[PDB]
Amino acid sequence: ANKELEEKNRMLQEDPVLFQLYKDLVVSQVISAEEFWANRSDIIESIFRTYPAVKMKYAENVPHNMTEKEFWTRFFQENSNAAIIKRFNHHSAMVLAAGLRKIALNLKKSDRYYHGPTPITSQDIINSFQSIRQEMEAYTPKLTQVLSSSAASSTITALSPGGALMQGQMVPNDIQSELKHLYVAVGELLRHFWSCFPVNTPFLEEKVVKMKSNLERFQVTKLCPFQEKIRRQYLSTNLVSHIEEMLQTAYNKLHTWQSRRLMKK
Amino acid sequence: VRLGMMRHLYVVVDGSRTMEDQDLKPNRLTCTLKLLEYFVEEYFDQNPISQIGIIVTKSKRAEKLTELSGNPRKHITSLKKAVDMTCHGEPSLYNSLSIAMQTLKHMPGHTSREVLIIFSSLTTCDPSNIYDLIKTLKAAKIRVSVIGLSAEVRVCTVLARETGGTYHVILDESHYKELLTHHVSPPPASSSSECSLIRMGFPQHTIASLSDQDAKPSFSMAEPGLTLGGYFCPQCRAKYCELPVECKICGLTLVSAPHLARSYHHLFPLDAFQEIPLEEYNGERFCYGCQGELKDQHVYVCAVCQNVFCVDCDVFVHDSLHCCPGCIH
Amino acid sequence: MKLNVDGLLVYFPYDYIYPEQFSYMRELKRTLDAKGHGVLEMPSGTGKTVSLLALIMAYQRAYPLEVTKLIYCSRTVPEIEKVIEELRKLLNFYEKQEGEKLPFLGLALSSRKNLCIHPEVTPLRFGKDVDGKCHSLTASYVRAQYQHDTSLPHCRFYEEFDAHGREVPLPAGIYNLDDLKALGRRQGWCPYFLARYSILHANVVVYSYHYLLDPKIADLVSKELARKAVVVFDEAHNIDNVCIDSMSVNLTRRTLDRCQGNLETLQKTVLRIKETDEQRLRDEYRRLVEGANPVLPDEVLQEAVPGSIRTAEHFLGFLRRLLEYVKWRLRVQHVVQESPPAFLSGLAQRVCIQRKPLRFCAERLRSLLHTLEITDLADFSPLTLLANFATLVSTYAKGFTIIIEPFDDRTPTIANPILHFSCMDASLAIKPVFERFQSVIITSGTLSPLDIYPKILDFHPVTMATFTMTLARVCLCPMIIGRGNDQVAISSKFETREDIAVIRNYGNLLLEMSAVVPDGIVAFFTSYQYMESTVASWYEQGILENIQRNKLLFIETQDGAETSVALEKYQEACENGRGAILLSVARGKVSEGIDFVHHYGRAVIMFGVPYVYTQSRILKARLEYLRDQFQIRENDFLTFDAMRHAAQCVGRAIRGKTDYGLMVFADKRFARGDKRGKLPRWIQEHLTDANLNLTVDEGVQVAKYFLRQMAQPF
Ligand code: SF4
Ligand SMILES: [Zn+2]
Ligand SMILES: [Zn+2]
Ligand SMILES: [Zn+2]
Repeated sequence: ANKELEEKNRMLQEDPVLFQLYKDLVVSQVISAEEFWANRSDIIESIFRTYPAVKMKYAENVPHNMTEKEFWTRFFQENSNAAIIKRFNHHSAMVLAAGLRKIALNLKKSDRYYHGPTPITSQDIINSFQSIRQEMEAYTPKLTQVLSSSAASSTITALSPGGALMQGQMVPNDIQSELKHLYVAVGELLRHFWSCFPVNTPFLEEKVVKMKSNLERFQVTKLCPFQEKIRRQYLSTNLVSHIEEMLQTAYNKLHTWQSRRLMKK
Repeated sequence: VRLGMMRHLYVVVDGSRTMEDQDLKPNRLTCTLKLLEYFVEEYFDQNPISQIGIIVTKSKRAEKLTELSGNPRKHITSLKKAVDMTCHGEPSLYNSLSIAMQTLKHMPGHTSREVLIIFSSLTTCDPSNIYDLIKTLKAAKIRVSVIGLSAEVRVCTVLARETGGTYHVILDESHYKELLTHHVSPPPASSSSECSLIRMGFPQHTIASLSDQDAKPSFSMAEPGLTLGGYFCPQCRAKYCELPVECKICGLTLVSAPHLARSYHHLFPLDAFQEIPLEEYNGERFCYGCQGELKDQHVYVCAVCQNVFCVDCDVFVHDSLHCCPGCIH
Repeated sequence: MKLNVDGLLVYFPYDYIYPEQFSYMRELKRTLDAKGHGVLEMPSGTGKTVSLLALIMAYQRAYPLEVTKLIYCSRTVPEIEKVIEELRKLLNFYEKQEGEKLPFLGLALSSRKNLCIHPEVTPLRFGKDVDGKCHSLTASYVRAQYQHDTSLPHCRFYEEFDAHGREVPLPAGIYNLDDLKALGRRQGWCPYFLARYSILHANVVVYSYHYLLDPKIADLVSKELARKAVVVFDEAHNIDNVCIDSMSVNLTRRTLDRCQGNLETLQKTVLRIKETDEQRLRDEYRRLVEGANPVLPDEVLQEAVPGSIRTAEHFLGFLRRLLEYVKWRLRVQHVVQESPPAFLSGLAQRVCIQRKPLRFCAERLRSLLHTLEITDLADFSPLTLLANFATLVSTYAKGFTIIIEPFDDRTPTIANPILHFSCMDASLAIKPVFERFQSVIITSGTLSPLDIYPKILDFHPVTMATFTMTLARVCLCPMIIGRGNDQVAISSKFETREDIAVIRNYGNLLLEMSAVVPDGIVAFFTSYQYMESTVASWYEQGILENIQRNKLLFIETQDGAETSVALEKYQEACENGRGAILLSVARGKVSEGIDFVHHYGRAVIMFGVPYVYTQSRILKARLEYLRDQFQIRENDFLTFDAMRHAAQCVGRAIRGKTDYGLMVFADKRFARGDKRGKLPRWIQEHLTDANLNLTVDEGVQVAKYFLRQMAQPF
């Protein structure tokens, strides 16, 4: 059946983001669309489920020279006393049937955590210890020793923006939307490209997807510079170099791992 | 006991009408939402590598309020929005569990799957039988630990014990914080549960090289403006505003060094300190930890350092600091 | 876990015993030491049998000569099956301690219908039909014909059992009904008769009351062999009703019409016999001259001579005459008639039937019936019922009464009158038990005060001990809700039953309670007619729909098949989260038969005091006699029956294992001191005055609080 066609129509306009990027892969005629998707009331309903007799009646009494309002009228319509008990037990039984479809841890080296991932004679201790011991026998020099006009002033100058220890542009905005669209464009297609890359997949069926994806990387990126060229040749300002890293670094991973494959063979 | 360092827990909340009833001081639904915010905020604060996903089940339908994520701010925002939720309908445990199972079915083996169901209305109308689902959960090694509200319902009683989780009921609002607070800690991994190594990458924060020379402009990765500097990836090479976020491309978890060091206190729990009220030859009137006079007949000591800690120090050390001050020496 | 009781050392399998158990064993030992019949109450349904059994095992070993055998009876076979499991567990524990087999045998008897291995009777389910087939297979003619080994189905199991079962008795072992059936199959012996033979030497024998009360069957299996045996009844609070029903015999127009047709078949059978077999069968006349069982107990039973009735032609006319008198006396249209001694005089004068020849009619019928080589007794069963009634009336009427109802209740005019012979005192039928057996212990739960039973049953108890369960956690949380949100009297009085507010209040209570009560809850009404009116009133209102939304609701009907299906669905609802509200009648067979356990009937609801239609003449005759003799007020017994019955159905929620369960009484009457006094000790003492008159909404709130405390673990 044409299940895919119906799904596309539902998402044709309901959600822009999903369809917006899918077309872009075909706007420039990059690759076939087959690989795109291949890789990636209540009251009447209750009576419909609850009472089998109504279900049978509805099929046999399907609207024919009648009205739904008239059908609604038919719903509500000592021996009579027993009917309520039988109906409720039957009704309760039907509802019930309706909802029933047929290690102590241990370690060898805990010191490693104490000196964790963060990376990096004897007489000197004695000599230093004694010298400091006799240092503070004179104390409370606060009057002048703590600060001086020259020393204090130098600190203020350093704290100024020009001074040391105090080091200290949204011009493009319309272009921002295109980059975000491009960013989603790269992310949407990189995801599939990186979907199988981390896993080695030593199998032809899984590896074939890698080759198709690996070749597809060039195809999607073949058209990328063309869009880049137009944007770049505007004011030569606010260069977009990050977007290149993902593609170039994707190439390097592709080329390196592809080269590694030959060595393994 | 070895614990599950990385866990994917779902906080299923019932949108039942019974939540409308106010047995507690505020509206029951608001209170759970108010307190659930504490758990969500605290949950990541004591387990960064983990991730959470909330589900709300109302009118016999289970709708994923938020997918699995590592940002407590996003989840908390949904909680604020859910405060004004209609809260009219009947929950369906089968719908809720089924929704969680689908998402959690594809999770990696190393992670410790979990679910926390805040049960309020004792009734549970479901499209199909749940015992078949219960069997699937055990084969799916999903730990479901319901937290009932005002009911020791049998259906959940088997669920928690049969599936390996824990069942509880809210004695009062104050007791409610204790129950959820217990689930914050990584539950121990049982015999059935297994473990495996997980790949991760540490994103070195980078800024402009030298006065905007060879700059790296970009906006974000999930109205973000251009950013001079941001976290990158060993493989994505994508600018991530904040950490820890799973690679939107690689699928590999990115996490800074401190976050991993945050959870080490779980591995090495501090041994409790014996409480002796009398002085017992303790000649230090001032507490060693806080250098404050002991106005109570209470003292705490270690088995190695053998120091003195008042009630305030011991309460603090075992609550937040998760280490003995003096015994570090 | 050996217990060094004051009397002796008693072995006990389980880890710990509550303080009440200590009192239980010593109290029981006191009566056993005194060798005198007594009555006692213990709340726990489970663990009571083992504690009761445990002392007997120790007592038997300490004083084997004092007590011959233990006769522990249970109300229903489904409940006796679980009892023997407790004994089996105890025996293994006791045997393990000793380390070797001991001369101890335990088995449970039952009807051939419940247990058998013969394929022909297997498809049949009706009890009467089973006896007819088995009787025919084991009939002397078949046995005599079996010797000839002619071409005719002979039930092999009994044939080889006589040659084998008689010679070799089973040394020891515990065999439940299911296990006993398997043993017979492998050994090719009757599970029924083999157990019957074992009664000669069986330390513990357990069977229902109807095997120990009705003289027709109880006497033969309960022969004097048990000169000094510890006979015990379990949950025997309604012992009188079962004891009285054994004596009571009902004769109806439909039954009488069946008898007339059956008698005609009997007449035809004799005619065939006369032309075919006369001399050989006539020999039984000499046996009769020389000199299904009679219902007369030991002393009452008489076998002097057959009397005037000595031949089939003569005897059949005797029944013909008696049948006609009952036929005419029954067809009379008038008010309900009572004539205990006058009916015998009226029958004797009207159709010239002396009582003495009429006394032996039932026995003569069986003797004559045997001579007829009938195919089965099932067809003629109604005739025997009349014969049993025929001899019973002619025997004695001092503590009896013939009640004739030309018009039946619930019917403006019915052409099927029923002649009642309801008894009035249970002491008559239970008298042989007390005399034959040295001591009887009437152990029961939910027992209304003990002092009445010696008045109802003519006996002198050694002790009157009431036990209240003592637990670290207060499992049961009883309450009485006599006032609703409207603060209006909620008593389900006969004149006040028509009140809409009272009907509304019960729906409000159930609706509100259903919100808080977890899965599993049961509601008990006073009568089916009242239940339907309450259901209809709720159905017309939105209260029932709200209850349906809160939880599933099930109602109970007279037919067992509907009840069985509904009850099975109920158990399904509790297992899932749906929960079910099973509305039932307190006096309905469903309530007594069913047992409610953890997450089953969590909040048992007693809607109104359970009372019978006082217009029932049969109850009046029983009620009137108790006022005439034994000095019991008419209202006192009537309240006692309701209080004992109300406690009967509501006491199941606390079966055992300290499974939390609350009981709510939806009637201000229970709050009255008289009602509370008749309430069982364990339920009564826990109940306090503070919560005695809880409001409908106030009761709901405390119930929610109660669940919270019980919800948390120990
Ligand atoms: S003789 Fe024994 S086996 Fe045969 S029908 Fe009777 S009880 Fe069953
Ligand atoms: Zn990455
Ligand atoms: Zn301190
Ligand atoms: Zn220390």
